[PDB]
Amino acid sequence: MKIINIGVLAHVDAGKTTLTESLLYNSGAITELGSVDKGTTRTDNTLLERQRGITIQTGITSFQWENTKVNIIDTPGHMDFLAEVYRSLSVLDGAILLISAKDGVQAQTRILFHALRKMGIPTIFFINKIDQNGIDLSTVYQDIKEKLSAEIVIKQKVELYPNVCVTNFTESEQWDTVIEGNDDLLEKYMSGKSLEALELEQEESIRFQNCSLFPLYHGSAKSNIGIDNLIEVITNKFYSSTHRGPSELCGNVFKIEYTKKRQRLAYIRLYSGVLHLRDSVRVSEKEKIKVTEMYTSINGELCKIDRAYSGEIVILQNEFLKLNSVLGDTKLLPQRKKIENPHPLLQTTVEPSKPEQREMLLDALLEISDSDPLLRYYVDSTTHEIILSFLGKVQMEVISALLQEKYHVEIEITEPTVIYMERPLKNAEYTIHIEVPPNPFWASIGLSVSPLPLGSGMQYESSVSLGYLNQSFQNAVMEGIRYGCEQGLYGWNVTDCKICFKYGLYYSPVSTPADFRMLAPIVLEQVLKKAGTELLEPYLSFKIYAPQEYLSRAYNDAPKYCANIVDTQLKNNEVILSGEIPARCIQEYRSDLTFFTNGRSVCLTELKGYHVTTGEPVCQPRRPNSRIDKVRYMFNKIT
Amino acid sequence: TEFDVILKAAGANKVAVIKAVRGATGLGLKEAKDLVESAPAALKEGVSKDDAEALKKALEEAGAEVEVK
Amino acid sequence: MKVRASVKKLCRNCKIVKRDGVIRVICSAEPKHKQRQG
Amino acid sequence: AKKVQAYVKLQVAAGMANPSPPVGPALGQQGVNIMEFCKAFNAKTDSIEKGLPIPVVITVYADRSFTFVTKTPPAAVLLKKAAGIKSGSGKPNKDKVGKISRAQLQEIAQTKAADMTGADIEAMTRSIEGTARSMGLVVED
Amino acid sequence: VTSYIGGEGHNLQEHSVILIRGGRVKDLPGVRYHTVRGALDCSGVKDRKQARSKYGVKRPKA
RNA sequence: AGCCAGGAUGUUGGCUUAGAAGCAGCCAUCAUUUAAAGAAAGCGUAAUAGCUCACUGGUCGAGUCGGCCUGCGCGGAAGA
Repeated sequence: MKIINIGVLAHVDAGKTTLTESLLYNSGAITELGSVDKGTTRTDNTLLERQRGITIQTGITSFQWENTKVNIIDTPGHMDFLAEVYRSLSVLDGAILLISAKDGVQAQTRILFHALRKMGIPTIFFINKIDQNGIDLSTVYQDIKEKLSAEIVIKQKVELYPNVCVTNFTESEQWDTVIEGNDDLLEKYMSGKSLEALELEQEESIRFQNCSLFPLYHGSAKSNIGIDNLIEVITNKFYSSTHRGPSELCGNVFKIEYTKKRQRLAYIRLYSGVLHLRDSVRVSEKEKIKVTEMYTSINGELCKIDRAYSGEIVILQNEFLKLNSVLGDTKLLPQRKKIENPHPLLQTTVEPSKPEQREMLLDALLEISDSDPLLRYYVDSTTHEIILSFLGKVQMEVISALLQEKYHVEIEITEPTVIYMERPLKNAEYTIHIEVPPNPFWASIGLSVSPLPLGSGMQYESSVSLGYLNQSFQNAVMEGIRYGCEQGLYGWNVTDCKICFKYGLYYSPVSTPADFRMLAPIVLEQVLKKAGTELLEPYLSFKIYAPQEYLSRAYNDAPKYCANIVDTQLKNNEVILSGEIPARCIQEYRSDLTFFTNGRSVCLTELKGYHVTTGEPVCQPRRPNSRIDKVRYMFNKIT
Repeated sequence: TEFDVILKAAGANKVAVIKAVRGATGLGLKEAKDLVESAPAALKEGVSKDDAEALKKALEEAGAEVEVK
Repeated sequence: MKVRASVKKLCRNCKIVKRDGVIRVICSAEPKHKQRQG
Repeated sequence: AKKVQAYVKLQVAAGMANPSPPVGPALGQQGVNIMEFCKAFNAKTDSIEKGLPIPVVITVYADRSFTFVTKTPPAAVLLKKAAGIKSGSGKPNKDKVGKISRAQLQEIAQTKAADMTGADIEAMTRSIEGTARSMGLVVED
Repeated sequence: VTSYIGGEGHNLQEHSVILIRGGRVKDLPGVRYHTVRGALDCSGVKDRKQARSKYGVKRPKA
């Protein structure tokens, strides 16, 4: 009834989406341009994508061949913000990796491929760009075997020349190990004697349902050879859609996009049943939501539809639609999820241009939140500086170009807050005095801050005896000490404090908890003036995994980084090491591993150990503090 | 420590045999098939006794005729 | 390449020649040590 | 007898099982497991003593583990429990840090002869004792 | 305008769209408005019990 | 002068225990096995490893190397 979804894992800029376009041409017309070199339609959709020379996000395009539906999406294999492509895995059961002719499959492709192995769903190899010099007619496929780590075998063979053989093979005698894995095919193999290719084709279909091995493929789309029959393999080999219509209807959103004329479009697949046009439907928010409009995204043009077929995917407008929201409720599926294995891929500052336009720019950032799920930001800074969770080099170019296109704002930042923490240098006596020699309030105390071990945090004790400490008086001194911990003389946050209160003279008639509480901060700044201070910085551990052959070169990175050498161990061909470097220089470390590994590099880290010390000059980030009474008295204390 | 394991007859367990074969070597299902079908066929040459006896016992478990020389 | 007025041997594998009258210091090892004039 | 492949004479006190600040990445720098220097490192160490830095051959193969024949601790560290002072040089001829005698050091020298290579003991004697001389130590002959 | 942020503590910062009702404060001259706590980007006061129709707090789920 | 050879166990040595492991800096600058080998001139290491020279065999078979003094020359040497 319906048609199975098809992926497009063009890892390392495979260009597989162009293969999707040529496939869109072969499935045509009867009325279509047939596409063209570069961009070019091919469901490029948004501006800045085809102009950029690569899609900024995965698309969609209706198609038909062999009397059946054939949805497909591409490419998202670029960079870099590939997590949306991982989101695409929920959007379809099928797959079609575009293998490079350059040293077998791209190393970036291996991550999406292993992730596909995590997906639990079927996929097939494709020998893209067969019409080119240096093609691995018998070499690159071997790289595909050594890298695939499975049991994939070619369904056809070809070499050229102008040759474009496809169905002529394949794997006589030696082929059929996948059948050997099956007890039935193993039994027929036990029987001996030659047999029809279809007879092993049944067991090949059985293992194919399990995705035990990727189907063979060959030929470049540019040569117009094998680009058609492989699509036929995609049509026949593809798993049947789970058509039913039994109800009740259910499903979930896969992705959503903010078209400029949209203004929004929430794509969703019909996991079961069907939704009648202009009819009410269940939502994850536990509120009614009528389907006012929906239509299939045909590659030549968008088109409206009265109702969605079961197993079909289609965009739909809505007043609201949270990502992965239930359309039932509810669908039940189990799969692993990840986002480039990072909480944040090196966050960078993004202060808006202009005094007022930046405030709208934050709304533009909210619009960015509306787009790809794999992004986050918040104004953690007191200055309300932005800190995007987005990571990667080209992806920043995508968000920036998007800022320059759909919006009218831009910013340039990367350093972000140092997150420095000042600590006391040494213990020293101090006192605000007594009575009013003096300044208000009359309350005063003899604070005695002392040095503490790193990472100990703030500490204090009620050395003062009752009732001079007061059952509800000394606590104001503690909260006031915390108020003085809010910023040091350098403006850095207080750390490793050991404020042992001692003296606490006061007069009853004029004494107030607020007065002593005001007095505390003066004692804190006073002790801080005598302590001498000492800068403290984060030094989170940074585990890393790189190939052993480059492992020596990575050692060269050690000298170039503030991070100390640490224990590490081998893991097969892979190598690993436990680093430990300051967060201030840690951001460039990803670029370093990215450069030294030739993109084969990988790493992870987490913040730890506030103690560290740093140089030079003990620079500090202003500033504290304002919007509170008594600060003028503190300014008076300085002179 | 240089024992040769030859395969004389797969017996009434060509299945298990084929497994032992490819398992001891790693040749393509086909290659393995042909090998056995081309009996007698040398399984291994100049291998550790322990290994030789390991496969040998495996063949016996399946019920095949092996040769140790 | 350097074209200094003085052209002493830098590395060990430096060798002095006098091609076309102009003195040169060719180094089979390091290409940076190649120099003319002098 | 195969030549240089991976064997390296480096580890601290033999009583320190499975080190990471001392050796660590240095012993597990190659494919050999970090565990290999604790379960097997004390299989020979327990027979004599602990806390003594004693070098051992680490000829790594492709066969996971490796073949080895443990040797003999350096004369330097031997001159702490057998010298009195745990220190040494810094000030060789600038000041006499310590002293032993040929009657004791020649006495200890032939013990290490299983590793030492000489035509006669006397030679190893003046050798190791001279090693003692480098530490600022002067032999009470 | 310049509305007074009531309750104890707030999530408001820099921008953040809120909601404004009438009502002076009679202590801060120039301030003639209040913020509707719990409405829009302005969350309700944390851990309130009594008079939670104001401050926007929902009935204790526990 | 060229030519396959050789150019060692502790030296992870004490040192500020983060390393200095012939070679950042220290001082010492061992002595053996020996045709010879500095506990090392340079290179290469987080530090090792590693690659060289000192030195000495043999192959080889006649003059050759480094200063001093001076003579005459070359470079340094681009203008309307």
